[PDB]
Amino acid sequence: TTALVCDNGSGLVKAGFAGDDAPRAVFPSIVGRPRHQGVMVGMGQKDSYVGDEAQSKRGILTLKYPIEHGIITNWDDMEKIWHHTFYNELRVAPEEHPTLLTEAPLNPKANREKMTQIMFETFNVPAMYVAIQAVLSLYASGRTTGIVLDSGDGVTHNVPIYEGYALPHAIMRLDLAGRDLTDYLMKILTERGYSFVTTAEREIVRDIKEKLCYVALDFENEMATAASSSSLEKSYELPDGQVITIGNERFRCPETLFQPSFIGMESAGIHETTYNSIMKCDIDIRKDLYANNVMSGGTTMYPGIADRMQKEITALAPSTMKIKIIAPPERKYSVWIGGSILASLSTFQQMWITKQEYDEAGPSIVHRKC
Amino acid sequence: TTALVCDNGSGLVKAGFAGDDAPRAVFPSIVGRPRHQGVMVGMGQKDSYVGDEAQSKRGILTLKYPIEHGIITNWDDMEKIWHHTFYNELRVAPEEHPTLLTEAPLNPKANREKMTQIMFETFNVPAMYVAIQAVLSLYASGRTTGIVLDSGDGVTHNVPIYEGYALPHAIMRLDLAGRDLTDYLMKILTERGYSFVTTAEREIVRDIKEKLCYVALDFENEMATAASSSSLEKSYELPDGQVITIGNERFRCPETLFQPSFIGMESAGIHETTYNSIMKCDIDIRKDLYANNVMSGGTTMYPGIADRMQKEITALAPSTMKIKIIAPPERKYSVWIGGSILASLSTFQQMWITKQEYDEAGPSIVHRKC
Amino acid sequence: TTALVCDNGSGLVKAGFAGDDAPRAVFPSIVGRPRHQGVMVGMGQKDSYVGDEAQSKRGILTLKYPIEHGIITNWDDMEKIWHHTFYNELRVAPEEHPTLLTEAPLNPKANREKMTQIMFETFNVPAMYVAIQAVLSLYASGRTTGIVLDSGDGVTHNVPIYEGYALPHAIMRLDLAGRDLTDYLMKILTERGYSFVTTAEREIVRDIKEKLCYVALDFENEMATAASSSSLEKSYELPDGQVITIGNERFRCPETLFQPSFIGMESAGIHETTYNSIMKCDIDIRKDLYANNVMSGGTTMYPGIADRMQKEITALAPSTMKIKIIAPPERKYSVWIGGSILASLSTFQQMWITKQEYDEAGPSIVHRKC
Amino acid sequence: DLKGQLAKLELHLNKTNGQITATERTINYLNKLKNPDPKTKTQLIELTEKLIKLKQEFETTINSQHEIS
Ligand SMILES: Nc1ncnc2c1ncn2[C@@H]1O[C@H](COP(=O)(O)OP(=O)(O)O)[C@@H](O)[C@H]1O
Ligand SMILES: Nc1ncnc2c1ncn2[C@@H]1O[C@H](COP(=O)(O)OP(=O)(O)O)[C@@H](O)[C@H]1O
Ligand SMILES: Nc1ncnc2c1ncn2[C@@H]1O[C@H](COP(=O)(O)OP(=O)(O)O)[C@@H](O)[C@H]1O
Ligand SMILES: [Mg+2]
Ligand SMILES: [Mg+2]
Ligand SMILES: [Mg+2]
Repeated sequence: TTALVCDNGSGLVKAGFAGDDAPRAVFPSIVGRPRHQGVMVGMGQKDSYVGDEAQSKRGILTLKYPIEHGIITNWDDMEKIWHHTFYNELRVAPEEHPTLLTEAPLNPKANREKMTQIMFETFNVPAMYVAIQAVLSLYASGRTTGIVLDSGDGVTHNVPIYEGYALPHAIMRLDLAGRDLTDYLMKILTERGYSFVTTAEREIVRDIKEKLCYVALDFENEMATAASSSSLEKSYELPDGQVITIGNERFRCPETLFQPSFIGMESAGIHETTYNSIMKCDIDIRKDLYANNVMSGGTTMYPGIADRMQKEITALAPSTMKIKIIAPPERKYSVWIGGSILASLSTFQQMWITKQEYDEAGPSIVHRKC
Repeated sequence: TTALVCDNGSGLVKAGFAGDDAPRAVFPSIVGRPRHQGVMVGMGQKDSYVGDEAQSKRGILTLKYPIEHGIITNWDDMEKIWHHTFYNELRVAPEEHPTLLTEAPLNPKANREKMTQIMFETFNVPAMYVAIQAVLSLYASGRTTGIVLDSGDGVTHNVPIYEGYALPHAIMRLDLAGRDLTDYLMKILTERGYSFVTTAEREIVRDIKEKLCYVALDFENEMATAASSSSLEKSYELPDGQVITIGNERFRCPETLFQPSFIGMESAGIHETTYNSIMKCDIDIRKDLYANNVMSGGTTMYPGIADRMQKEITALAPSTMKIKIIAPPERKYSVWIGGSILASLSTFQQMWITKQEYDEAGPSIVHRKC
Repeated sequence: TTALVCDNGSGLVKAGFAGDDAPRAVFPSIVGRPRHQGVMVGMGQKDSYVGDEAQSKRGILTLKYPIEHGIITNWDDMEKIWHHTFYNELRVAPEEHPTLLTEAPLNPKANREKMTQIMFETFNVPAMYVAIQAVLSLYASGRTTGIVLDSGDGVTHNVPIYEGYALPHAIMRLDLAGRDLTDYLMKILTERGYSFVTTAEREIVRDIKEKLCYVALDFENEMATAASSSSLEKSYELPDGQVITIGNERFRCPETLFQPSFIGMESAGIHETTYNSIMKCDIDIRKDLYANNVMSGGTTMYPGIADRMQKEITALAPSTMKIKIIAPPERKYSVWIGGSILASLSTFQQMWITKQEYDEAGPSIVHRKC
Repeated sequence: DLKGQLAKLELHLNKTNGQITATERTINYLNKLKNPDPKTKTQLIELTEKLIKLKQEFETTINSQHEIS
């Protein structure tokens, strides 16, 4: 049999089978509800569209996100997403195969229990397991000693591991991610005249973000160059056949990652969190973590993030130490690529939580290995 | 056949074959146990690392010393060390060859019996012998009349011999050794700001001690010179790419040997113990012992210890009488170099304790020659 | 004249006059800097608020602590705190009166010198003295033989004294204190959903700690009772009119004191350090130290700490020996109450360090009695 | 091949020197004796002969190693 490896994310859902190199299906995790009357007769009355069809018909829908900052807020919508993924998208009955899910570190306990109950009582899978998102990245990378820097939508976290002994006191968590960058892009695009308010307009701004953005190696010099000349300008086309012309905002959106004071937050940029995590471990292992940094998640695909990260860490860290930022391509799916590998391993095939085990022990079972 | 000559020490293990000039293998006598969870799958779990691999991975282990002050405290870990030495390190089955061990004088009786039992019932060596550490030094030195001053880690002892007639009432024993110096180094390095607490940090401090230390010919004048100028400063580099700068502490660590009141102890310095041992023998032999002094053990490798020892003894002892401190190089292995020689001697090949002798006579056998 | 007795602490400042029973003024040792723009006109442009007004307006400030782990990190802020204490809070010119300060044991030398210089060159007090925090506790307690266990914010130390002969080799120091408990409270409160990140939010968590916490007599049984039933639950109200409901975390925060492995630290709990300190003294005085233990500092106000301390020490120590934990009320100010008494004593009025003495001898003066 | 055989000659020379050192130490100890045990009287002669044999073997090995060079 093949064991599904679903990765319920904060901004996308990637579902596939074990022993593959890419998710079988990938689609946004949104639920759209109709807003208007409906005048024609004979058309099917849909209470709510889910998945990609909602993204197709965003004009007359009120799109909502069941997940936010990793935590799950709405449960009916999440169950609808899971049903759509299992039946309509993957087209495989869930009873036959086990399943593997991923949850970010330091999340509330209740989340795990509710997930388990919804995956046992309602869907009736024969076995389920849940894993920390950061850890699975190291299987995909191919090493055992490192400091992953998973940065998904919603939240970003750092988890240092050494010789396969995760240090739990050095783990760091932070609520700066792609959604805040999208909101800031809207707020700063307001200056030139372009006003985006509704949710679908936010979806458009998200596409604008994805296509036209980059991270400057140095910020003040880039601002001076953009102000003096007019070479840092790009033209994009809306669905309405209108042309936006973006200038400085190309590198003021991602810059909030390194300067969280733009949004009014107070925490330090991501480089400082990485450095603090490294310096919260023991003295003897700091060199190895320095040597092997790792990035994951979609948000770390901005052109030029690796160079700035290396420069900042090198400036912060002492000399005589060599810093490398392992930033392989296709990092977007890295987390998922871990899970499939973890499923394949023969040893891991003994660590599931069978249904009868949950029936007997109770909800606490999952937390024993937490 | 070749007879193993192992020297279970207090801070290092040296094991080799007879008729050689150096131990075949040398490695610290520590046992490290993992401290953290362990998150990766497949690595294969290990309960406890032993020997040099534990020193390699000190970051995530709780290093423990099975031996302390010569006495053996933990046995299940002392047996693990012996097994590692015989099989993994030396790579020779213990059944074929006999074995020779070394034990410091004035140690508890039970130690000897338990060592014998563990070396007969469990490992099944055909013959075992045990010798006093100080005596074996005199074979390496090449003389017969002298007063050895073996100072290993853990403890330091003096054993005067004359014409191969060891005087047992003049033997002296004292519990000042390298471990106390390491602790004092930590305590006094605290002043400049550098704080070392964990066991691995103690291991780092031990290296700091080994590399950068020396014994001043005179103490008050050296302190005055170090305070007035800034020439007695050295720079050392941690594993974390940080730079320590040591000043006076270079010669305040070993000075506790001659002034044990630094640690709160009350006994007299080592020169006074040597003088007392010499003046506790008969009148007619004091000149010969004064003439031929011997140093051994690692702790006596500080640059300048021989000169200060000679000066102090000359000041203490009467004039008209000549004092020399025989302090040959490679004194570190001196004790072991004795044992191999003792194994080689044809006469000594009649003095072992065969297995059947221990089976018949009982545990008391070993103590008959004590 | 009256001699001021300030006690610059790690988390609070207590300043008062000699011959009193309580500090004249007590206020937190923080410095807040504004974070936002400032739009209104006619107001007073303040670079930085200090003391209690900063605590009042924590909403829009970035609070910083000049002291940490006893050591002083930032000097400008510390000078600002001292100026605020002398002029605005106490309302007495510092030239007329001498002053007495307190510094924890085993701290770096440079600290003392810099403190002296800042208290002579800038403020111009006619005489200054500095004392060890633990020693002053014994004057307030009223005995001469004991083993103090001062545990302030920042650090905790043990100093055994016998017949007014402080043993310096038995002193112990450890970096576990209230700040680590506050951080652990944040980390474990994360589980139920309540996420506190900013500094003012940490200040709120500190109040939560102070009000609702206690130490269980035994830990496993308490966890079982809290899990089975729902009687160990308390409700607290934030400044935002929201209600937190705390359960187990009531007694998992202070438990870190007795099990430092929660934070990843490796040292032993406080009972083991007390036992080791007692067992590092001479044989003949251990009974007297066993009989008279003393606690000080704010951190030792958790309801039920005395009983657990007594139980653990009794279990560790041999029978036939009687253990009592002298834990008087109002222990919070105990250290300060010592200093005032020490100021009053007629003999002590000869031990100050006059200004001309420092001018002539130089900075080393203070260290002569160290 | 030349490099490998040169390395083997170097290893053999190192082993020979290691044997010489121990034999010299044992003879140095035995010389000081004044009324040795009858067994030690023969062992001293045996070691004295073995030292000479080892020294000529060392000379031959070094000569061969130089010749290859
Ligand atoms: N090529 C890209 N360049 C810049 N940002 C991207 C890119 N691809 C995705 N993103 C950002 O990452 C987010 C998706 O992150 P995702 O990989 O789904 O994280 P998770 O898997 O944890 O949900 C999107 O909201 C988008 O803003
Ligand atoms: N070169 C050196 N300089 C100073 N101290 C040394 C040196 N080498 C070893 N030591 C000290 O000696 C100790 C090791 O002693 P060792 O020779 O093992 O005695 P034993 O064999 O009785 O254990 C170490 O703890 C170390 O502190
Ligand atoms: N009543 C209390 N209950 C529990 N903890 C307290 C209480 N009062 C103070 N604390 C803790 O003690 C700390 C203050 O310690 P303090 O007495 O100021 O030490 P110091 O005098 O060395 O600064 C605070 O951070 C707080 O967390
Ligand atoms: Mg992701
Ligand atoms: Mg030794
Ligand atoms: Mg205090």
